[PDB]
Amino acid sequence: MFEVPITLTNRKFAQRRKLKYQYINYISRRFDRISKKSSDEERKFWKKYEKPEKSFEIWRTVSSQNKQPINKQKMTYHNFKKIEKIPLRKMEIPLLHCTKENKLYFQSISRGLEPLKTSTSEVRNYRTRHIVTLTDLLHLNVSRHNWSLAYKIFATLIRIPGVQIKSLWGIGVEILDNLSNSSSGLDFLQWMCQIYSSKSRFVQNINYRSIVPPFQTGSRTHTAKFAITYLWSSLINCQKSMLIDKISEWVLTPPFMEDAEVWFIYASCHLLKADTLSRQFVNRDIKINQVIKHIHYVRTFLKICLDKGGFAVPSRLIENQLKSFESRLY
Amino acid sequence: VERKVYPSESRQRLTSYRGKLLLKLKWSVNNGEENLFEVRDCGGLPVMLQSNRCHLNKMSPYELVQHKEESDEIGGYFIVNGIEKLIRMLIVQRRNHPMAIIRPSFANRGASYSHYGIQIRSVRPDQTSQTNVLHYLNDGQVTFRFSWRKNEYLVPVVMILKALCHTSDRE
Amino acid sequence: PSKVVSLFRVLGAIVKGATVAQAEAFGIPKSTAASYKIATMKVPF
Amino acid sequence: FLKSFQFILKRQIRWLITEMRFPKEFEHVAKIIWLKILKTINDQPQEELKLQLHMTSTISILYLASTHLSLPVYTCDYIKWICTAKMPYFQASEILPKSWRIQLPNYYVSILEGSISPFNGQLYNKIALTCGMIHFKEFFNSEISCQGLLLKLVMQCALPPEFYFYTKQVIEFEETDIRNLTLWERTDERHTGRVSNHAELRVLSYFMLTINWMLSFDRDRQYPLKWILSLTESLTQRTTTSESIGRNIVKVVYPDKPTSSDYFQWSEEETLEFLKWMEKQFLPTDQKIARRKLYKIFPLDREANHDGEFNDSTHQLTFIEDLQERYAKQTPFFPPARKEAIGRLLTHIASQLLVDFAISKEQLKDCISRIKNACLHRMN
Amino acid sequence: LGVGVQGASLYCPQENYTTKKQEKPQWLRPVDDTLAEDALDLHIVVKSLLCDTDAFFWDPTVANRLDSQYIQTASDLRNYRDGTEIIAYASGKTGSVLNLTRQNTLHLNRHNNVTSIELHSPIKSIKIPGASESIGRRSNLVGIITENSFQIFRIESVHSRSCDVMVSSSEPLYFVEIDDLQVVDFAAIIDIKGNWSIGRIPKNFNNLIDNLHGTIFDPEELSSWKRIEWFSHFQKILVFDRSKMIEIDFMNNWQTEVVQAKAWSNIRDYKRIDDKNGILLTSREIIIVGASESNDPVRRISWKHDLDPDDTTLRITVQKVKKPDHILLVAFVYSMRHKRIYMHVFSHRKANLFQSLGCSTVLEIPGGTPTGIETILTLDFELVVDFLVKLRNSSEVYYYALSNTVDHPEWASLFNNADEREKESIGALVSQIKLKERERISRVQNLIEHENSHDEDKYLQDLGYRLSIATNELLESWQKTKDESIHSKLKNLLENSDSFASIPEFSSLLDQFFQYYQDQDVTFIGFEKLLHLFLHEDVPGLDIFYNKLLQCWVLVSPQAELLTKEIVKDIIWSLARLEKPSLFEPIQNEISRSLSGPYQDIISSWDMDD
Amino acid sequence: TLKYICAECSSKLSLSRTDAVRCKDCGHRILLKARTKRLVQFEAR
DNA sequence: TGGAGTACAAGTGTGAGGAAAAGTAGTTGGCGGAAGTAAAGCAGT
Ligand SMILES: [Zn+2]
Repeated sequence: MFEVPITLTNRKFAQRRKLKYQYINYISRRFDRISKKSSDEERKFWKKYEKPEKSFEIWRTVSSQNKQPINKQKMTYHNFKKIEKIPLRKMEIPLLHCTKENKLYFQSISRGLEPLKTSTSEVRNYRTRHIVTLTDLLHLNVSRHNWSLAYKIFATLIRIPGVQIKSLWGIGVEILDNLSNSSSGLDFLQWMCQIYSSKSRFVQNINYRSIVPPFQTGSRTHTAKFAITYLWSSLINCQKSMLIDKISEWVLTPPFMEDAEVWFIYASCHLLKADTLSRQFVNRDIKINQVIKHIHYVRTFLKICLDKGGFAVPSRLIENQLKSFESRLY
Repeated sequence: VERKVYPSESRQRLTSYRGKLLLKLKWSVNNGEENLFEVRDCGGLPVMLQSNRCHLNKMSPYELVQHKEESDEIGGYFIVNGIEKLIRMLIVQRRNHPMAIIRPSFANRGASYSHYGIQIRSVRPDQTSQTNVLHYLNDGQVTFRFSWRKNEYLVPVVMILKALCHTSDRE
Repeated sequence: PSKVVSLFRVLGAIVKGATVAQAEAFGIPKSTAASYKIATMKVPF
Repeated sequence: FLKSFQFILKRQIRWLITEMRFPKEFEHVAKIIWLKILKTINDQPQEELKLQLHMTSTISILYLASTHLSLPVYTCDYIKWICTAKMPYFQASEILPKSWRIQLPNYYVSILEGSISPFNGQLYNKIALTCGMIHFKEFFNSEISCQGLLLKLVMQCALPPEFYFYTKQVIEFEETDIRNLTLWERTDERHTGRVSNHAELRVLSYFMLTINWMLSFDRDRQYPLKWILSLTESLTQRTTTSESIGRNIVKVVYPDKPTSSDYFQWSEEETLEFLKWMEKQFLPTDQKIARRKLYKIFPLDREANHDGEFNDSTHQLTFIEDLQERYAKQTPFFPPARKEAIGRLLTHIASQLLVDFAISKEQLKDCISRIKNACLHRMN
Repeated sequence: LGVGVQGASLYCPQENYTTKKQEKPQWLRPVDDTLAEDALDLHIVVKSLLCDTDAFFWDPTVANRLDSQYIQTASDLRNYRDGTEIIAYASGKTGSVLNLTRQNTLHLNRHNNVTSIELHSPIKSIKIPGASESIGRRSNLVGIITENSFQIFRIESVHSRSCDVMVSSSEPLYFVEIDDLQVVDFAAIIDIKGNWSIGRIPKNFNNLIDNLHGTIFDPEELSSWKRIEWFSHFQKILVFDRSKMIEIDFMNNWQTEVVQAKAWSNIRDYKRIDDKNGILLTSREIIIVGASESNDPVRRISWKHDLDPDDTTLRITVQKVKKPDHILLVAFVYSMRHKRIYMHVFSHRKANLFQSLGCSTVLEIPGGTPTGIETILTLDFELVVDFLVKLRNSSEVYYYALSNTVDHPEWASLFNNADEREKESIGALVSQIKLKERERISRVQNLIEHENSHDEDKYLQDLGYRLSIATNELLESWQKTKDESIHSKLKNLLENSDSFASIPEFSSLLDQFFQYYQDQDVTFIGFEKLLHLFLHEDVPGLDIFYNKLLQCWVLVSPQAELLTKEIVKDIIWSLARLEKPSLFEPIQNEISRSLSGPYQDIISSWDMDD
Repeated sequence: TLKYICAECSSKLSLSRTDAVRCKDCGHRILLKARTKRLVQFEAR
């Protein structure tokens, strides 16, 4: 039922998507000239679209200048019957070269119809066949709040040769939610961002299998989700353990000169320092002009957070938290 | 796995002690209608020890021993190919103050130059300097001298004094 | 086999696979006609 | 290939004698079967000979060496011994040769590791090829010990032992020369006999028609309807024996049939012993510092208070002991709604029997129909 | 308001964590993580029954075949009475017949008379719109979709003296343009495959396509799934496929693509939450609760949870739970291939502050897989929730109230033929064991009364005398006919072979028979160290093999003894493969067959290397 | 048994041929040679 | 009593289908002007 972290390849699925996106090219390029009058077959297909690499879907905000008038000239059966004839007469030749199941799969998807059989359901390799069991048992026992048993499943799941980054870091709440003889959870997140923190440019030209960016890769212009989770989890733990200078020096070491979220937590690391240093327990020389740095850091790092892209902070309340730290100072 | 390289490794290896230089550009075509921002690796420049960028910055005499250094490690030098060079301090002219030197090497320059002159050394806020010498001719004529590329140019002074702001000849 | 096909690429022949027309009278099955290449040429160059 | 396929055949037999209490002459019987196999390889013209061998072949010649020795072990007790990763059938290439592995080609080193277990009667048809290249007929006693078969099938679903002799009279009535469910041979062609010619396959269909007729045609009011509601409810039940948990493994391996996503219906303690079986899968099946560091942060045992040193007196009960609960559950012994619940017991004993013999239902819907419409033909 | 959004997107997925903190120094959990805190929440069914009546693919155009809502008619407009719960589903021969009130659980009414109105086409979509809370009432009109036409119905003036549901209709609009329509929504406003239209819905049933429309037709989205909803009542529609979400205001000339879902996900379902701002979306791999914007109602993107299943036939149903401080949202993803549900809990609060709690899943009835699940509004910390399901290959609509605190007909349709000729011909063998078991219940009973006597010891002394004679005749024939270079029965006797049942006396016979042959030419297999394949454990002795089989059939047997006493004999008279030739046999034949191979295969025929 | 010493974690390390010069506990490249029991002689002057 | 035939069930001909380790390819990152005192033949008006 759940997703499996397997780079599973089979020839019959390598055919039927090469069979599909080939036909998609011709029926589009047919529409690319009938709309005018009025080389792997997949990579050439993905040279039209931009892969999102921050999200699953490339969302575009609508209250903007992406506005467009409606094409009211609709598509009827008279136009649709002729725009698919010359592709299908040009598609009829490799349909005999594929298998009988692929030839019936393509005729099914030519008119709608969605496959009712999953590409993972007949792997039958006895190793992958146990991964499919051990992942569906993994998410099920995480769901049942059964942590001492789900720890045993994930310990045996990461040792089978072929498992991936998918199941690895996502369900590593099993260390943090355990708290019996835990590894504190945060040390596993440090493990992830040591060996998977890449600085490669996201190449976007190769067809991707078995890695999909928005939760497991870490390229430039996308700080990885386990990287920013390592930031927030080591800040909440940093507050619950009252070391703040370790993280504030640790976040100091990468300038991520692209995003805004690591600037806000680098702002928020000083704001937690300005909270704790401004107690002063009097009932007075260096403790005043120490805090006035941290007040200044927050007003700049939040300002440079706004300089970057979309990360809508409450930039009004956070100013009103620093003013209350100066009323403690006066 | 990325790790921190300490300068004791670069002494054993007989290599440099280089920190990575990152340099983000701007590709504004047509007055900034299409901006392209790319952080680019520009090689590793070598890094002075016990600076901001060395890994021995805020570090105890105990911890310098645990990282294979002298307990009172001084810093201030660069490790380049194991050889341990440093930048020599120089004496230069005081900044931003017009000195009033007389020099026989000024009459060597052109005809009717006296030995007199006012030499100023102006430095920018990025510590880059510029010298502007102000020569006295034997005609009542005063010239402004500067070296731009490696050449040396000689414009008259009331050309500049009328170019800086809107002036009368009584101001 | 692919050590042999790389020798013809200097010559300039478009070494592609066979057809179902080129399958029956050559002793090879019709389904496995992908690993079985036929190299022709083009007459101008 | 033959030097390593024999080397893995050696490691399967050496497992059996050392651990499963097999007699030492079992290896001696197996070599003549292996050596005549090589003579069939020898007879073929060496240029483009294409010898047919598969990890199913090292099971088939192991089965013939155990039914010439006339043992009660079967492919019911072979597919349970390989899906539980006991004898080196799966990933046999990865562990065993260690020097021939590097030189072997990419296809020959993929045929040795048994990636997919035998299905839809794949293991029967390899015996048919094996009984056709070498003659297991006319040299060896091709007589399946069908008395040691049904005693497992009696104790499998906790039926009364009367059905052991209710079955054999049905077998004796519909049989060739009364006894001798003879094992079939196929030297013929790439045509898989749909006659249910396999002798082991014939005994199952007799066991199906027996358990139907002895309960359906009960004029003697001996087997009541509420006993079926104390048996079908009793058989459709999960327990933690090593036969039950081992049967759960074989449900996992086969994706085609239903009752393969049966792990949703598992329990607490039945899951833990699956994970203790998982320490018998990895042992068959410069940037190693990254995995060494992660295996420190995920130690494979429990974090503390494990079940190794001081655990219990008993947790797991054995196959002799759950039947002492099953037969003590169906304690009462002394029509439209009667034949409805006879369909509740029959489809469940059928489903539990397909997973032990690696055949589909269409492999068994034929095997009922070739038996049922040959058995009424005795009277007419 | 939190801190961590993108503006374009917003996350709270499976167990990494949220990404926000205000640092509110207030001693009251000084963090506003997007995960609220509580204890567990497990869900238990309360089963009821409400009503009743290529293969590797499925067609996306079918949407629903059942519907249910608290409905309000014009009789409830005028009169003070309010609140009538109904149900409307498709059933019959081809499923072309279209047709109440909750007493204490949702049950069919007393009069049990469904208004089985007829359409001459199978029904593909049954839906009611539901009404806005800013309209005052609940609407009473149901739109339906066939393979051939489009009809609109209207529920009109149900009674209380008969509780009969009399309806009206509209003239069914057929396919003027011939393409299959997909989804209607009201809030005749339709979306055909690639193109849509606004419908002029009439009041008159005693007796159309408006002239403003549009299209979204993508040449390369090969699937046939489209979907439309009015977005927050502003005469703005959202036009879907499995690849993008197109917002269209049909009041103006304006169209904007928001979702683009081609690269790593696709759009599965979109159920409009009656919260006119907060409305849920289901892609593959993620559940998105993208709401409406406060100021300019175009599209807001709110806190989304990723979806660990991956499938091609996923659907969702959403039910609001209205509470004092907040509003919960339970979101039920299901699939047509399996029975399991997967639900997640979002909490809408006052200032557009969403949260998330955790994830859970429940099971269903072991026959069928769900194709329609439908919630009940229930007229309005121990959460209760109620809904009703409709499975595949079953037309039995059940009823489930989740609270916080396997016969196949192929086995049925095989046996019991309709031949009165062979009605007793099968019973002739059934009557044969009516004679033969009584023949054998006393033939073994003859051996029961003979207990350690000498007349049966005479039978085994003769058996120990008759074993050796026919064996030694055979042992020499293997020696006289030895040089063949090319079998063990112990059943050559024919007298009775069935006239002794006393196992410890019988155990010393075959041990003496092993003692009788100490020299060569004959070897024997074991019995106590090999019989463990039936019991899967230690077997010390063959005499206590019976002990765990006597204690295996104590209770379930008449007299419990003579059945087990002869199965043990049937094993030993089948496991008696005892006439193996000795060491002279295998060694000569292992080397003679190796002679038949060349020196090419001598090295390839070699054991014992490690 | 011939051994070396890692320059970082000070773990003793036998290094065969066709091995990269690395530590095998950490991954440190610089790797220093230990001294074994071997006779050298001096005058005590 | 007879033969029609239509089925049922058997038998023969023929290449298509699911599998994995090696290899290839496919695309990036990344590395090696404040110096004197003096002569001379050459220019200038
Ligand atoms: Zn080391």
